[PDB]
Amino acid sequence: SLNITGIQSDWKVEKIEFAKLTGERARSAGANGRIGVHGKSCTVDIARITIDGQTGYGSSIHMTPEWAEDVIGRRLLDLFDDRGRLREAYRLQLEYPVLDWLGQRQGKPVYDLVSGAHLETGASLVVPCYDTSLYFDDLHLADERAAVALMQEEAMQGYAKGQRHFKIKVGRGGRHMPLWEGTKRDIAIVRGISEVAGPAGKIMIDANNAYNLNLTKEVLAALSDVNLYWLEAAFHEDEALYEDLKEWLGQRGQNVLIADGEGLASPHLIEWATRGRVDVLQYDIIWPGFTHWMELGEKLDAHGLRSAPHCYGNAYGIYASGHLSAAVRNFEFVEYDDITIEGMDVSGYRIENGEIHVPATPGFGIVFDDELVTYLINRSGWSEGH
Ligand SMILES: [Mg+2]
Repeated sequence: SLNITGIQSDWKVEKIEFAKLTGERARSAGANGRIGVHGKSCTVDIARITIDGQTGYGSSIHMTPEWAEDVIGRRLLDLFDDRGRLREAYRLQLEYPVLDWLGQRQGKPVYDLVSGAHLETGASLVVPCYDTSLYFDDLHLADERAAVALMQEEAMQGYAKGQRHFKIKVGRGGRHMPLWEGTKRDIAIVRGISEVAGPAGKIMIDANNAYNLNLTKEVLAALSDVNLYWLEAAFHEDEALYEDLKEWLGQRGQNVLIADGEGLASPHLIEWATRGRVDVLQYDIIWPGFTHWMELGEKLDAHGLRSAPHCYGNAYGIYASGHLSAAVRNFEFVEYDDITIEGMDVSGYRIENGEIHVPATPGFGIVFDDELVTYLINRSGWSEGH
């Protein structure tokens, strides 16, 4: 985990500032199984923390000025418990700015701070990613073949920018199209993208809970000849239904992993996973967060389970996920959305051959525009301390 031996006890939180950054994704995202068009506009809530005269930047949620006021003057060491873990009370609000800060101060990327590695460092961090942007962008098209063509073109847009693996939204028949037609269209689209991605491209499908078990089996059977890497959120997680699905997949010799964990998850999901009903856990990279994921990842690794942190709606989480991978053995993929946030320079990262290359620069390797953030803090955000 985190090594905090070189943190001096005199280093205190001097200032906390907050602002909302805005940008856009490269291509507008349509509906998914459960809700309507997501659009192009993106935001990231950011805090800038100052400790011992140095700044760190990162995602911050659930923080008010009044909360922050109470943290000004506290010693950085006191934010950690006896184990070198950031205390629960500070995680959502400050883990990212604090981790970035530690990286800036020590001149190390976060991945080196959290790997717990013993062997000499220096090797570049290269992490598998997948293109998560394949929404229901075809709904304005009545013709199934036209729809497949459009979705193939979207996959090819990602492919030209280095993407090799793709997560395809399915569930069109749950809400937005008639049940049977939408399910037929899901299948055709998945086939179409498979053809684009080729033999080494991993394909995932995400129903946003719009299926039931029999719809799921109908789709999986139809896609027998297609290699599917995982099935995500087929329906709200249920141990009995997944036990059934797993047995069914086994009898068929169909190798598809079951992935779940986003949103308001069952409190028993991990238990179900340890019993073999779910293979890949997808708690979000912002909530419950990075520190939580370090601990969770250790537990999942211990059970031979896989980690694939959810990230959507927050560009910052992409880069966080990349660093988290160094602390988790069975880390699957960074969930990638192509986003440009104003004031948030992520050019140190690049995508090539289905992997994100994480830079070895300090902290999270993201360079914020200090002056723009200051403007946003003052206009619409807030500041505590000095
Ligand atoms: Mg779920």
